[PDB]
This record gives sequence, structure tokens and C-alpha cells, in this order.
Amino acid sequence: GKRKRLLLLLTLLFIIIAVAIGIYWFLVLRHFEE
Amino acid sequence: AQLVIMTIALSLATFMQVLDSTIANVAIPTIAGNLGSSLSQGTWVITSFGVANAISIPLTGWLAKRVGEVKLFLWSTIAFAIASWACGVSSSLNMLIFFRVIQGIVAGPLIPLSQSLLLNNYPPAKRSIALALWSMTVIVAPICGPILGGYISDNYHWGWIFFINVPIGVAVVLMTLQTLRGRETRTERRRIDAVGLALLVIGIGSLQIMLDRGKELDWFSSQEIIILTVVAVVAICFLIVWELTDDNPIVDLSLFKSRNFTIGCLCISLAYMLYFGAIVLLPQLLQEVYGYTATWAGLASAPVGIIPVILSPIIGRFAHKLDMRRLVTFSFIMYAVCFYWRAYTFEPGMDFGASAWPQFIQGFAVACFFMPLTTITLSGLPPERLAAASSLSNFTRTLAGSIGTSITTTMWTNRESMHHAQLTESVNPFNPNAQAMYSQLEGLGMTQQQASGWIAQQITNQGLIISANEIFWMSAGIFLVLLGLVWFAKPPFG
Amino acid sequence: LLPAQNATGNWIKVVQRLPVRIELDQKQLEQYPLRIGLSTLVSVNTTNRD
Amino acid sequence: LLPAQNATGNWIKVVQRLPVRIELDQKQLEQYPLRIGLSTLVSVNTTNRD
Amino acid sequence: LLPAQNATGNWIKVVQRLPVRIELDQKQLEQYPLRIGLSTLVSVNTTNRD
Amino acid sequence: LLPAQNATGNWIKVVQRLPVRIELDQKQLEQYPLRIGLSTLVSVNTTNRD
Amino acid sequence: LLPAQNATGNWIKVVQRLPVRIELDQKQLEQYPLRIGLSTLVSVNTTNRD
Amino acid sequence: MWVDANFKETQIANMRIGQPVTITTDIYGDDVKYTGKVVGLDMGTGSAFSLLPAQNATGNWIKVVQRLPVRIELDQKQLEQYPLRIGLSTLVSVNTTNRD
Repeated sequence: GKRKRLLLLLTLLFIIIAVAIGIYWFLVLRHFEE
Repeated sequence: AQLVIMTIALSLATFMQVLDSTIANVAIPTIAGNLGSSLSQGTWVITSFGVANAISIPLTGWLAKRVGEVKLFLWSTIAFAIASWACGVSSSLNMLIFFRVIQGIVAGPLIPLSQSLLLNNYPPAKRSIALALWSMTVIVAPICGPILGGYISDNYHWGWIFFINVPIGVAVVLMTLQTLRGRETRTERRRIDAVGLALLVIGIGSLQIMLDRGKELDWFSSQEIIILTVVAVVAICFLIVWELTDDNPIVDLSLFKSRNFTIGCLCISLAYMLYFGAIVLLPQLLQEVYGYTATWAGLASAPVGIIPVILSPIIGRFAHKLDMRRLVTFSFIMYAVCFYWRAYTFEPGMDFGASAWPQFIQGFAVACFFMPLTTITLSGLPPERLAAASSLSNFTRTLAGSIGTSITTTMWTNRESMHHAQLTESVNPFNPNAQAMYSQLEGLGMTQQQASGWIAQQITNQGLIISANEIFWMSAGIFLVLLGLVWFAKPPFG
Repeated sequence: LLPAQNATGNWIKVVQRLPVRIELDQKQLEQYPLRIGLSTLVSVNTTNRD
Repeated sequence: LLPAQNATGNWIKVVQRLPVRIELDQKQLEQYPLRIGLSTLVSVNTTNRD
Repeated sequence: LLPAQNATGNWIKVVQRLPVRIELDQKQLEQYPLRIGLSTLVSVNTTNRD
Repeated sequence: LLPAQNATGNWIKVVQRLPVRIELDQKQLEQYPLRIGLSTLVSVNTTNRD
Repeated sequence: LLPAQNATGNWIKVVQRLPVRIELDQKQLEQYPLRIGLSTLVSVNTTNRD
Repeated sequence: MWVDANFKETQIANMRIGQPVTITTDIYGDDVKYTGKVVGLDMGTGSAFSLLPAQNATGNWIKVVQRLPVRIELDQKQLEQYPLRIGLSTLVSVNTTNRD
């Protein structure tokens, strides 16, 4: 239950980190055809 | 006696699934052609079954705890027979895909449920013998399949690949009903967890799709593969995190708390990854780079079953006086020997015997790997949980097989490309024994462009042989390291 | 380029393919030019069988 | 073009196929035109062996 | 130099590639010579489309 | 016809094969004709070394 | 035309071979005729290396 | 006779003309050494003049590290007593300490 609440909590941090990395890599590839 | 008849019936039950698994991959070309579709389009006939079976295998224990083991076995057998018949009489690729999905979903509870029934029903005085007999049927069917598959593909209309399962199912159901009467299993009703089922479906389906489709899409250079891998990893992570906290075990993970189970599962899974990633190449190599036919190509793997079909009882009979770990170590050394044998002996002009002795040697390695490691895997667990442990073991093993195939195929093609690049360099002007080849070719009447194509084809074949032999060397080297892991398991064997 | 050999013995059945010639509107190509070898997707309306 | 070379020390038996020629009714080709290289299914009757 | 034959049934889709020519500056070539066939990683700034 | 192209780096001994020219009785060919390339099975009686 | 070599990236090393020429005593040869391409087994002495 | 040493693009840099070299062969093992010098590097990687595509058109493209030949000249007083033959394998090592 609470362990379950922290199971969803830790998962959310990773997801947000990935979403934030997605913008940086987006801008990087968009400004240069390599 | 009833014991022998039951043994035959359960052997057949675990034999039919392996036969069906192996035959379709061999028969895919002709089936794809006869329904007006391409190899890529037809290969969906295998991925669908892969996904369905992958989903079905982990779920055996949950249905076992409620429906009842014997009833589940009988119903699954009859349903599989019906599904095979339906597939056989199909008339379109889409309908074939539909019926294959149904068949795969149905066939999941065959191997683990059969193993559990065989283990429990036999008295403990002959548990080792029962396990030894079981391992045979998983070691002989993969070779018994392709020969018949090729004969049926090249002689009669397809559909008879999926008809042979009907009589096998009929015999299995008749014998099981006549022999297992009264040996029912206790049941229990419990609440259903929905998030677990949804998380398992999504994650495992995504993983199977990714593995089976990655090649043609150049893996991580396609956005579809990226989204598939993301969804798979997220689902598995969250799903695993939940199960250890779930009160109702949609998947019984408490078995991992046993050191023996962890070590045995890991060893069998990794060894199976290597094995099944290796053997897959040989048929394609023979058919494409040497001109073999399907039936001849399958015939080259017959000598593997010569040794196990003899030593399996002897190993089973004498199991009382062997430290099974030493058998596992010997098998790993024997698998390294066979692969190094293939590595330093493959040549463009090699006869049928050059690829038949190594499998005769591999017979020993395969013979002494399944029974001991499976005895270690299920050591000391109570009789009632044997079903769930078997389900987990089979799920891990199938995952390993799929991963091995996925890695090996890509490595083969990519190293072939590298060798092609390194070879075509020598073919240029300013080179004797390069204009001479063109002169001899033009002697036979070929144009310049045709001669160039012929030279390119030869370079391709040589590269495939070199790349194929580079994979065997790597596999043997990897085996040399996996050797010692089996010694971490305690000796409570019994 | 290299003639197909079908009376071999290791023959297997595969679907054949037949090229079809398609015209294009040149005005459209005026503003979005193409180059030889670029891949495409084609959709033919066969509802008019005459 | 290249006659398959036996006696190579890596020889395996495979069935051999011999081409057979069939004349198609010309009054029906005009109604259903065919192309070079289109696969077909052939059935040849053999009861009258004279 | 050898054509690709796409109408063969055993056809798998593959993304195509188009050569592009890039003009190097000769002043820095004297300082750092280059040989024919070496490999490099390129990057085109497409921010301006005029 | 063309040299067996250079191996990949391994070499293994294989048995070699040598052709033998066997005559046929013409009076029986007319009853049962043959054609070039048909597989057969010969058995040479070798009890008269001489 | 396709020389096996230790091209960079190869995981398996290779060893080259160099043909050497032998001469046969003809009195033996006339008694037991040989033919081109037949395989044998040669053992060359190296005790004296002047 | 000379030696053609195929180095990767990673190693071609730092190699100048005249640098010392040491070459050891396999027929003679390690019991005999050879001395030599760099004559020069080639302005091509072999694939420059090839008459065929490096890779198949149908397949994908895979990166491959290239190699660039180097001419090395042997000392002639060692050949006369320990002669060589065309196409024999050899381990080459070039001293790159000094860079004019």
C-alpha cells in the first residue's frame, strides 16, 4: 500500500527525467543534420 | 502398468508443442508463397504465436490454482487440437494469423503443467527417472520436426503440418482420461488482480514484438522500436515492483528467495540463450551458402540425438551417486569444444560429414545439461508449488531463446557486411589475377556487368561463412566464463 | 540482369512482381522536386473496370 | 549458363526437373492477356498412353 | 555500378540515401592533410532556408 | 570451369571423385529413351581384374 | 583474387600456406599410374639441412 | 622486397617518413629480427579504386573503420641470409617518438 504509493512515486521521477532529456536531445538533433 | 502409459501421454503432450514450434519456421517460405505474400509479410505467422505463447506461459499457475490441473490439461489439449485443425484448413494469411494467435494463447499450459503432473504423480522413488524421461522429449523433438516439415513442404500441400497434431491430441486426451481418473488436484478460489494482468500483457507483448521485428527496422534507428522498448521496460519495472507488494500472487515470486532456484534459473536461461542463438544459423547457412535443401539441411542435425537417446536412462538410473554440478560443468566444456570445433573447420567446400561430427559431439553436451540443471532448479520445493516454479522456469527459458536469436541474426548480417567491405577492395584494376578472372568469365559469354555481379555474389558468400564462424567462436568463448556459476548452489538436492 | 533459373531442384515458390508505369502532374513537381530512387507509396483506384 | 559441376567432393543428391512445353489456346489469350513470367498451376492428363 | 533489382518478391524495405557534396576549405588542408577514403562525421546547419 | 574461390582461412580434407565413361546398349535406348541430365545408379562388376 | 588475410577487426588469426614441389620416381609411377588431382600424404625429411 | 603494413586510421597519425621500424616474421619465428624504415603513406585506402560497391545496395549501412597502407623498406644484408617470400605474414612495430 504505502510501499505501493512509493512504487508509483519513484516511477514518476524517472518518467519526468526522461521527458526533460527528450527536449534537450530534440533541440540538439533539430539544429543540425548529421 | 498405468505409470508407463501416463509417461507416454505426457511425453506426447510436451512433444506436440515443440513439433509445432519448430515446423512452422521451416515451412514459412512455401506457406507465404502459396497465400500471395512476401517473407516479411508471412513471418508475422511466427511473431503472433510468439507473443501469444509468451503471454500464456507465465499464467499457468494462476489457472492451476482455480480451474484444477487435470481439467486445465485436458481442456488445453482438446483446444490445441481444434486450433491446429483450424489453422491447417485456412485459406488466407489473415485468417491464419487469427487462428495462430488463438493456438498460441491456448498452448501455454502444456509444457509446465505436463511437467508438474509427471513430477507429482510418479512416486518419489522414481522422480529422477521421470525427470530424465521428460528432458528427452525436449531434446529430440526439435530435430524430429524439421525433417518431416521439409518433406511435407516439398512434397504435399501445406496444411498437413498442422494436421498431424490432431491425432496426437486425440491419443493424449484418450490416454489421459483412461489413466488419470481419480487423481484430482485440490483447488481454491481467490480474488483477481487486474493491474497485474494488464501490466504483464502489455510488457511481455511489447518485448516480444520488439525482439521479433527489430531486425527489419534496423533496431534503434526506427521510432517504433524505441516506443516499444520504452513501454516494455516501463511496464516490466512497475509490474515487477507491484508483484512483490501484491497480496494475491498473479505471479509467485517467492520462489526466487531460494538460492538454488535463482542460480539454476540463471544458468539454464543463459546456456539456452547461447545454444538457441547458435543452432539457428546453421540451417540458413547450409541452405543459402551451400545450396542444401530443407530436408537435407535438417538431416545434418540428426546426429545430435544419437547420444542422448542412449545416455538419458543411464544418467537417470545412476543419479543416486552423482554430484550433478560436475555434469553441468562437463556439459559446458563439451559445448565450448563443439563450437570451437565448428569455428576452425568450416570451409566453402565442406561435405555433409564436416557438419555432422560436431553435432554427434554436441549430443553429450545437450544430454547432461537439462536433467541435472532442472533437478537443481526444483530442489527442495514442496510438491504443491511445482507448477508455479515450472511456469517461471519455462518463461525465463523462452525469453532467453528469443533474445539469443535476435542478437545472433543481427551480428551475422552486420559482420557479413564488414567482411564484404574488406574483401571488395582487392577487386580493382592494377591487379593481376583480377583481370584474369574477368577474361575467363568473358570466355563463357557473360557480359561485364554479369561478371561483376557474380564476383560480388562470391564475396558475399565468403563473408557469410567468415561472419558465421566469428559468431561460433564468440559463443564458445562466452561459454568458457559461464562454467563456474553452477557451483554457488548448495547441495540440498532431493 | 542475371537470368532466373527455375528448373533447379531447390526451387521454392515465391510471389512474382510486375512493374507499373505511373504519370505525375508536372506543376506539382515544379515546387517540390523529386530525384531518382526516392521511395514512395502508391494507391490505385480500381473501381472503374473498363 | 554454367553447367552444375558434379564430382566436386561435396555432392548431395537432389531431384532433377526437365522443362515441358505446353501450347495455350490462342482464342482465349485475347480475352485474358498474360505476361512473361507469370506463375501458374499446370495439370497434365496421362490416361491415353499411345 | 551494379543496379538494385526491386521487383523480385524477396524484397525488404530499406531507407535510401542520397550523396551530397561538401566543399572544404583548402587553407587548413595544408596544415592537416587528408587522404582519399578517410571517414568523417559531418553536420549541416539548416537553420536558414532561403 | 572457374577456380574454387579462396577459402575463408580453414582447409579440411575431403574425398575426391573421378569420372568414368560408361557405354550403353543402343538397341535398348530406342525402347526407353533417356535425356541429358537424368540421374541414375550404376554398378560396375569388378571380379575380373585383368 | 580473394586473399584470406588478418584484416583489422578479425577475431580469428590465420596462417598462410606455401606450395613446395616434389618429384616422383618414374619406375614406380609406370607400375601404378596416377592421375591429376588425386590426394596423397607427404612426409619430408629434415635431418640434413646443409 | 618491402612490407605493406595496413594500419587503422586511428594509428596513421604520428607516423612520419624515416622513423625506425622492427619487423618479425613467422617462418623464422622470434629468432630473427628485421630493421626497416617508413618510406611513406599512400594517398588512398584501397576502396578508392575498387570496381564494385563496398556494401550491397539492398542491405543497410554499417560503419567500418578503414585501413591505410604504409610502405616499409627492409635492410638487404638480412634478406640474403634469411630470405623471404611473397605474401608471408609479419608483426610490425613503428617507433613514433620523434616527429619532425
